[PDB]
Amino acid sequence: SCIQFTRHASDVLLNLNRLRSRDILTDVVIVVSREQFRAHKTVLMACSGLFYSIFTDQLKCNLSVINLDPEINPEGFCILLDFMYTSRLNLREGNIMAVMATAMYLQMEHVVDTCRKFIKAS
Amino acid sequence: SCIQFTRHASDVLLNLNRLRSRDILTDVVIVVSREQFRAHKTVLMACSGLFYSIFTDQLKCNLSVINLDPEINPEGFCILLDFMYTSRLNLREGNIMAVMATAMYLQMEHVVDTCRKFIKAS
Amino acid sequence: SCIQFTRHASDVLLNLNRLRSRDILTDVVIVVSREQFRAHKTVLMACSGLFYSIFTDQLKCNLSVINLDPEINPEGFCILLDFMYTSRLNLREGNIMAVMATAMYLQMEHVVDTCRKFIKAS
Amino acid sequence: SCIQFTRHASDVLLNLNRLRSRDILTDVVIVVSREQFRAHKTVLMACSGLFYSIFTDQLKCNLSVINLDPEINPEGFCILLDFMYTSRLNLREGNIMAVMATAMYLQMEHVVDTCRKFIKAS
Amino acid sequence: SCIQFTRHASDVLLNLNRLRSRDILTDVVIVVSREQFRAHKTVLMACSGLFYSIFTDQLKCNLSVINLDPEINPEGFCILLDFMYTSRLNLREGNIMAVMATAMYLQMEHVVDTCRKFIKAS
Amino acid sequence: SCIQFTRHASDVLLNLNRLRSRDILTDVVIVVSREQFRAHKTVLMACSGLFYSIFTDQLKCNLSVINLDPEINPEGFCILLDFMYTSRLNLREGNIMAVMATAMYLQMEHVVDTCRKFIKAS
Amino acid sequence: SCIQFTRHASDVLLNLNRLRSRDILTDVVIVVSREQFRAHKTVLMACSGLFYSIFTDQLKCNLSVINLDPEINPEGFCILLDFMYTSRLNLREGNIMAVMATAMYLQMEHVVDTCRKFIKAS
Amino acid sequence: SCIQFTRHASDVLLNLNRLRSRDILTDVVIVVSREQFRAHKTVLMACSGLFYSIFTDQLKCNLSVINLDPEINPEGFCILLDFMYTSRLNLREGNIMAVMATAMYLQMEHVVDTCRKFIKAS
Ligand SMILES: CNC(=O)COc1cc2cc(Nc3nc(N4C[C@H](C)C[C@H](C)C4)ncc3Cl)ccc2n(C)c1=O
Ligand SMILES: CNC(=O)COc1cc2cc(Nc3nc(N4C[C@H](C)C[C@H](C)C4)ncc3Cl)ccc2n(C)c1=O
Ligand SMILES: CNC(=O)COc1cc2cc(Nc3nc(N4C[C@H](C)C[C@H](C)C4)ncc3Cl)ccc2n(C)c1=O
Ligand SMILES: CNC(=O)COc1cc2cc(Nc3nc(N4C[C@H](C)C[C@H](C)C4)ncc3Cl)ccc2n(C)c1=O
Ligand SMILES: CNC(=O)COc1cc2cc(Nc3nc(N4C[C@H](C)C[C@H](C)C4)ncc3Cl)ccc2n(C)c1=O
Ligand SMILES: CNC(=O)COc1cc2cc(Nc3nc(N4C[C@H](C)C[C@H](C)C4)ncc3Cl)ccc2n(C)c1=O
Ligand SMILES: CNC(=O)COc1cc2cc(Nc3nc(N4C[C@H](C)C[C@H](C)C4)ncc3Cl)ccc2n(C)c1=O
Ligand SMILES: CNC(=O)COc1cc2cc(Nc3nc(N4C[C@H](C)C[C@H](C)C4)ncc3Cl)ccc2n(C)c1=O
Repeated sequence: SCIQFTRHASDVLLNLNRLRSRDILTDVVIVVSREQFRAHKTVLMACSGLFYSIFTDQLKCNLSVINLDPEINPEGFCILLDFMYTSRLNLREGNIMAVMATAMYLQMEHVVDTCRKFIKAS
Repeated sequence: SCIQFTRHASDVLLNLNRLRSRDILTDVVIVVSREQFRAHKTVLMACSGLFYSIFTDQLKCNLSVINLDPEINPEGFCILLDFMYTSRLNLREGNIMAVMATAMYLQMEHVVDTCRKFIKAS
Repeated sequence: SCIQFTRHASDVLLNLNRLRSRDILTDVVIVVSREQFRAHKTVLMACSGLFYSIFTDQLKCNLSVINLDPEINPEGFCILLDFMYTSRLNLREGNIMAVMATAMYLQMEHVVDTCRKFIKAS
Repeated sequence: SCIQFTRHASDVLLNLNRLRSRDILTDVVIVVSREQFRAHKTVLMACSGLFYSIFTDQLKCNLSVINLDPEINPEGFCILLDFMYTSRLNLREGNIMAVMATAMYLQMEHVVDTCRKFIKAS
Repeated sequence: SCIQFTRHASDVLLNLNRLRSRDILTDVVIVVSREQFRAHKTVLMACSGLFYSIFTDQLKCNLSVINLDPEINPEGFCILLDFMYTSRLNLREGNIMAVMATAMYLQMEHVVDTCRKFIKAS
Repeated sequence: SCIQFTRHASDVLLNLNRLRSRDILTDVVIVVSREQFRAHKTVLMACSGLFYSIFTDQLKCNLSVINLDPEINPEGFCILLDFMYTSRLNLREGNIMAVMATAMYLQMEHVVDTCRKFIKAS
Repeated sequence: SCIQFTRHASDVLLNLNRLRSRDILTDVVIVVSREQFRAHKTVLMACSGLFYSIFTDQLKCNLSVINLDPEINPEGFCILLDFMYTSRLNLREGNIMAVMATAMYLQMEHVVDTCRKFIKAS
Repeated sequence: SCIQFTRHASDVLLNLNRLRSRDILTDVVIVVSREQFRAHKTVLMACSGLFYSIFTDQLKCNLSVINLDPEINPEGFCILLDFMYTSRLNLREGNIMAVMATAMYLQMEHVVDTCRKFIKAS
């Protein structure tokens, strides 16, 4: 029928991370407490339900700056943003809770499920 | 060390295709002869060298409409655009040449290589 | 007698999906909770009994907007809409139930039967 | 990965033929010489390049009546219309030429190729 | 003596199906539950004993609309109507019973006999 | 796939001939010189191009009486009418010419072709 | 001495069938259950012993309507009536018994003998 | 398919001759000069074109007495009437001309043709 490229998706994500690192076409600024994170809206929606709900709304599509609640832990967010573009989650006993709570706020069900298995195994 | 998500990249690409189908955050219009194709700039760069060279240039970053040469075969382009978001390439004896030529124009080396293996095996 | 084209139907469905992706002649908008899905009435009737019962009625034939119950899970619907145009069903343990319930609401007996075999085998 | 439905496409085409027979959602009238044929625009585009080129144009999308050249043989057209919805082509020595010429006008490359093999074998 | 045309009857039936598809001289409307089916009275009598008994009666000859019992399964009827004009019966495990029961109601002894052999072999 | 009934079409034609013999639902009177022939419009169209062209016209659909040119030989017409309902053509050296000429007038190409082969072999 | 016409009798029977089909000089109506059959008294006597015994009687000669017992199967009678005028008997496993019984009632010894050989060979 | 009775037609004609000899159901009187001949209308039409043209007319159907022109030779007529019921023509040099002329008047083309071959061979 057709031909399946097993590593295509990983190559795409890698190139997207390269563009993000170089600030190419990063159309949104995420403000967490005092920190700023530039990212691509499409990747945020693809990996986050909260960002999906926000950017799906035509009233918040064109929003250049997204101000999250100051309560969200920056370490939970930046670890998760790196994971979103790399698929590698830096989960350790010192940040597991901040990450789990942030994944809950960002509606990353599979991430929360893995934080649940993490403290279940540890 | 860390945990590898084998199917994360495919889930990301699938959600990106869902956004494209729903016209969510599609910031560019590709004009091929008389046809129009809305897509995401980041995915185009991630999968195409030509689009990478174009959108890497700060002069052509913010271009909302990209007019390709009218010589480019639309079937080669739309099959390739679907493959870019799905990783499945609809290559058949009736379109192999249009696809190979378009992949050459779009600088999709692995696609051209597979078109080479296709007619080599057929 | 005559000549059977084994791959004709798949080529037809593929071209129909290409038109849907390009919003060509999509005459209906399906409203699920807050999401909108544009599709072709004929394909919906061809693959769904509920849509068949609706569009068969001359009172609901010309309805441009179909508002489904807000209870229907969007993931069940969009996975099923893609399957309707592609014949490929993305059934995984995380969405099997939403899909089974939606196929029941949409009256997709063979889909419900396959969801039954899925959890029977898993 | 996923589950392939080998007979789904045939069931879809069969239901589409059932709707056409019952005049359900047939949005176009094809006028060939003195004869009228009601069909679905999406199926016509899916199986015909000429109808694809016509209905792809936004100026001819909403055309309810398509007047073909009076030179087109009705037997070539109706045999082909039935084949489009059934995948069964009624090709016999008495109509092969009218069908081949009509498939050429309708841009049905695989049909013309089969008419070529027909007189090549007969 | 004379000359036998082996394929004449099939050509006649095919042309009759073409007229039915084009609604030419279809003088009767069959109402099954909420569905309507236009057909030719002569073909119905030729293939059905029930319709023979009905249309043989001079009181029900000129009846333009025939209302069958709402209990008759539409899939059994439409599959059988297509078979009546095509000689091809779409009998599968999912509809065998509806077809057998409808053939019994329509008095299609050979069809019922084949439904008997179907479940006997399956 | 499905089941082919090799003798269904012959059984249908036989029952149609039985109805014609019993004057059941014969909706048209064919006037040839001084003779009258009652037949079914659908069978006439199915077997004759002239009757197809006539009854296809909505102006001549509902015509209860069809007056043919008085020049048409009645033996050519009645032999052909019997053949139309029986598939058996009574072609002999004494009537071959009247039949060939009538088949030409009625546009029965295969009949004319067989009259051509008849005098070619005799 | 004289000249024997081998095919005269068949030509006579054929013309008699043509008159019967056109209702010319058919002086009797045979009522079988709810069905009516118009035929010629002379042919009935020539081929049937029962009709011979009836029409030989001067009391039943001029009877315009002959009411047979409602028990006689119409398929046995009409197949036999066609055979009487055509010499071709449509004997199949589905009607052999109705025909044999009717030939017995009509006193068609050679027909009953052939029904005996039929089930003897089958 | 079916079974052909080679001698059925001769047995029918023989029984018809037996009825004529016994004056059973002879519904017409043919008056030739001073002679009277009782026969069956159906046999006359079956073997004679003149009688066919006469009895086909509804005005002359029910005529109990048919007065032929007094010029018609009785020997030509009675020889022909016997031949009509027996298929044996008593043609001898002393009556050939009266028979040929009568067959011409009665429109018995094959009889006239045989009278032509008779004097051609003698
Ligand atoms: C390891 N990965 C994870 O943990 C991510 O899991 C999740 C991902 C996720 C993605 C999105 N983004 C989109 N969602 C849709 N759709 C709406 C979905 C509810 C159903 C689907 C049919 C369409 N379309 C387009 C985007 Cl970009 C929305 C919500 C999401 N939620 C709630 C998740 O739990
Ligand atoms: C099955 N897949 C294929 O066939 C695709 O193969 C190809 C993909 C491809 C991707 C891009 N896109 C980006 N390229 C970079 N970089 C510049 C590259 C030359 C080297 C890399 C280090 C950075 N950054 C960011 C994007 Cl989005 C550019 C050119 C490409 N060419 C030439 C390919 O042949
Ligand atoms: C993998 N595929 C599946 O699971 C789909 O299975 C089903 C498909 C399905 C399709 C339709 N659509 C039409 N149905 C008719 N007819 C009415 C049918 C009940 C019988 C048929 C004779 C005509 N006509 C025209 C359309 Cl477009 C209606 C109901 C359906 N139901 C209930 C299914 O369960
Ligand atoms: C047995 N089957 C055959 O013989 C049919 O073969 C053919 C089918 C055919 C179908 C269409 N219809 C569509 N075509 C596109 N695309 C444009 C194509 C040139 C390339 C493709 C990528 C998109 N999109 C959507 C529809 Cl509905 C257009 C032209 C076609 N031509 C030229 C064929 O020769
Ligand atoms: C694959 N085909 C099947 O399964 C169809 O089998 C059957 C066909 C069928 C046809 C008709 N239609 C006519 N029947 C007569 N006659 C009355 C018959 C009982 C006997 C016959 C001599 C005349 N005349 C004119 C028509 Cl149009 C009536 C009843 C029938 N029954 C009961 C069947 O079982
Ligand atoms: C042994 N048989 C023969 O010799 C009969 O051959 C012929 C049969 C014949 C039948 C019809 N009747 C119909 N014709 C159509 N169509 C229009 C046709 C030209 C093409 C077809 C696609 C639709 N539809 C519905 C009827 Cl009822 C019209 C013309 C015909 N001509 C010209 C023949 O030469
Ligand atoms: C294939 N053909 C068969 O199966 C038909 O076989 C039969 C034909 C048959 C015909 C008639 N009809 C006439 N019978 C006489 N005669 C009285 C006969 C008993 C003897 C004969 C000398 C005169 N005269 C005038 C007519 Cl129209 C009477 C009875 C018949 N019986 C009993 C048959 O079994
Ligand atoms: C050895 N035999 C001969 O020589 C007899 O040949 C002839 C027999 C003959 C029979 C009849 N009788 C019928 N003719 C028709 N039809 C009208 C015919 C012209 C054509 C036919 C289709 C129907 N129907 C019903 C009867 Cl009973 C009429 C005219 C005939 N002519 C002109 C003959 O030359």
